[PDB]
Amino acid sequence: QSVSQHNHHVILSEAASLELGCNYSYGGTVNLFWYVQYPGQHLQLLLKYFSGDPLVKGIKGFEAEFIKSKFSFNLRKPSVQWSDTAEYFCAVNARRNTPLVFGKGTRLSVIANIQNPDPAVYQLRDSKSSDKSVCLFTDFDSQTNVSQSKDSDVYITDKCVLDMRSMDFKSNSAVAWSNKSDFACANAFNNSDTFFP
Amino acid sequence: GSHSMRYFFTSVSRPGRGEPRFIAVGYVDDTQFVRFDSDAASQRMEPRAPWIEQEGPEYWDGETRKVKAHSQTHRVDLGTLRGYYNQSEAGSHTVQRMYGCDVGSDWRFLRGYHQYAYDGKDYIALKEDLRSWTAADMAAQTTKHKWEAAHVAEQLRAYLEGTCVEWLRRYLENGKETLQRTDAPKTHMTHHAVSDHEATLRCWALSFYPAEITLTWQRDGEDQTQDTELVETRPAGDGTFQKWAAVVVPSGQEQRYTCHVQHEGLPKPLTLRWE
Amino acid sequence: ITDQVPFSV
Amino acid sequence: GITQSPKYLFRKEGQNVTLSCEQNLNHDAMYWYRQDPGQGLRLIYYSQIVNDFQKGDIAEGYSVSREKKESFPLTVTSAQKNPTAFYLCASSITLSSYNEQFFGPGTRLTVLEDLKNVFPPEVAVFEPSEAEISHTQKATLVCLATGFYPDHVELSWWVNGKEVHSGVCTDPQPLKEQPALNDSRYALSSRLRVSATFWQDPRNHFRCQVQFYGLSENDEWTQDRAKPVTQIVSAEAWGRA
Amino acid sequence: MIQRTPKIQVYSRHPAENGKSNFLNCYVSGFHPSDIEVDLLKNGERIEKVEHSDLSFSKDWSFYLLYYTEFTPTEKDEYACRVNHVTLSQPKIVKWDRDM
Repeated sequence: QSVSQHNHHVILSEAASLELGCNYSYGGTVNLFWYVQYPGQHLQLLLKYFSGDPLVKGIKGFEAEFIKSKFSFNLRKPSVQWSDTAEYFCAVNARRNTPLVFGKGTRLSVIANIQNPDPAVYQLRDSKSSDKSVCLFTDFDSQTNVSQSKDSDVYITDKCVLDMRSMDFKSNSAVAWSNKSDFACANAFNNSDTFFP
Repeated sequence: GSHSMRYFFTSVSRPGRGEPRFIAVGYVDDTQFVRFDSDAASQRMEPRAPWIEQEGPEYWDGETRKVKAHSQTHRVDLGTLRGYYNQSEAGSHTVQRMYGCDVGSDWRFLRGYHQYAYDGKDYIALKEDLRSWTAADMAAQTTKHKWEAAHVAEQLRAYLEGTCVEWLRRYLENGKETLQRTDAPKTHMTHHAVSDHEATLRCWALSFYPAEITLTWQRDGEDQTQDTELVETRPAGDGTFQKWAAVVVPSGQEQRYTCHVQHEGLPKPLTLRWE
Repeated sequence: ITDQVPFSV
Repeated sequence: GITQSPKYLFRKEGQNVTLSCEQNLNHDAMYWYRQDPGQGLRLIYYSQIVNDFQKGDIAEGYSVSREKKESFPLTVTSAQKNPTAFYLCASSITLSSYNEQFFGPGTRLTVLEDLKNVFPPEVAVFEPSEAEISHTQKATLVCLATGFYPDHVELSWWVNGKEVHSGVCTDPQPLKEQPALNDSRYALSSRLRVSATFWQDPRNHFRCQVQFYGLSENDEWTQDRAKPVTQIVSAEAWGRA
Repeated sequence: MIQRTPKIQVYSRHPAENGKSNFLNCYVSGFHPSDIEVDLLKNGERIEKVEHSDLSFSKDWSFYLLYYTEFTPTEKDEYACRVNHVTLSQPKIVKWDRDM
């Protein structure tokens, strides 16, 4: 008794259609489930087939189709949001007093849409006034790669997507800092038009 | 006519001696088709009707695992109910469960039920709406509150109105040569003089199916129940049932008394008379 | 067929 | 709901640990999983009702007991030799297919050979620059936690006493301060972007809070510095006109 | 704790004829608890191979069972059913009446 989720990692642009496949090997009557695990949160039920309509609508615009003849419970969503980036688990129970069986899961990555990219590198000073500072490379396009540090004395984080929901504004950013002497924000992200103050 | 599938579960605690004795039986109308006995050597649900022999091995695996899970719940219930009633740990007690579904002559859903008993008395039972419970005493109100908060009735309603009806229709189709049959009662009467002025007229009904039958005595066309002895309908051991009704009549007036037999297998109501 | 495992009292 | 062992915990080579799991949901069925990257949830042990448990797929090296309805403790023996693992507990009303499972927060269990290299983090907040405020009319705060080991932290932003999630993104994984070393300390950064108008209000009080999971009061510390116990290190910042 | 005395019926599967194989049934019903002892006797001695049905109960939760064995009736042999239950101060013997 197994549950197969074919794609293990799906990358989609925003507003695109989502289609996560799920198949099971059990041949009798079943109940079917979809669980979602958002980053940093606990696994929670997205939707479930109790009985009735094979087209099961769920929260956040999700929908699953129980095809009994083809043993599928594919999950769909017409327009993915950025907040849908999470891991999705298919689950099927066989009504034989056996535990629920989960699939291997599908990690969904939604490429954030940057409407007005304005790439720039800023210098931010410590709030405790210790003359320590960090460099912030922000507001660049989602197709811009932030390469790792090329020196162990320099620290560069990966790109990071925040969402100001009150303003409907998503932006990328990456932080760099170093305890060296000649380290400057104009030379921090040179490993990757950009505005330099 | 109408049909029904029913499952019966009994658990009897043996304090100190081990795990409770557990017996489960399934019936379609008046016919047993499966059984489970915790004291049997197979430790598996076993067939009891020829038409259930058509099911594959995956059927008997799922049925065995589910019926064993019933006995696990009953084992814990026996401990829980002992605490609810502040009873000793050494006394033997009984848990009984019964559920199933009825269908009409058109095999459409008619009603479902799911009932629970402790020590032979009602404890809690699902109502006809399949959404609320009837608690028999104060200890069962705790169970009622627990089962209402967990929406247990919603899961049972899906089985009773759904799975229960669907497999009852399947069983009636697979065993139509025996389940959908009607064995008319073969009737006869006996005569034995009690005293010089009394005589016993016993009206017999043998080898009929289903078990539902009616035997009535009439004096001069009017029903009489004064000296009418009636025993419980009994199984013959071959799938059919037996029943008799007797009356003590004054010797010399036997031609007035008549026995009336009503059964689903009779196109006409039978009338019996001792000459 | 039987129902699934019942909830304890 | 379901409450289990802390999100982070470590063990020594040769020591057994017991992961707790409790629920007040009056559920009969409880479950233990190990979430392996690439294999999803793998069942270790499950218990359909009190006094009854059954082995899962990877029950080897593990042990459980179900003496009470509420508790389903999982013990990880020394024979289990995964250097790191993430364990998930779940419960459901019954084992019936109609009952979905409710999952606890989870617990990552690592193997820490020497407690000498355990350090709490240092937290600092970096204020937005006037160049970004004038260029984009927005203000980005950056929080930086450094010098902690192991990488068992939980960063959160607080604005005027309330935890905020909007405009917040945290590095998915910390980076190594000495990336060539196997016992290097870690650093973690996070950002909170807020409108220029909001940052320029002196009343607005910002705070970055980092929860560190280290030694417990039941542990033993024999070093010169302070005991790197589980603690919360924070750094604040206020608005500037 | 409710206790119900069993109702006992002893009878054959078919109308009895001497020299013809038949089944001797002992039907106990309406009792509680389910703990019961039932034996089929031939001329006072217990019959060895006696099978029984699977335990079930009625609407009022009272139990019922069917004990049976194959036999061939004769003119001489007397048959009976012996039932012991917690509601009986002594075992109850019910003889098979061949002409009811």
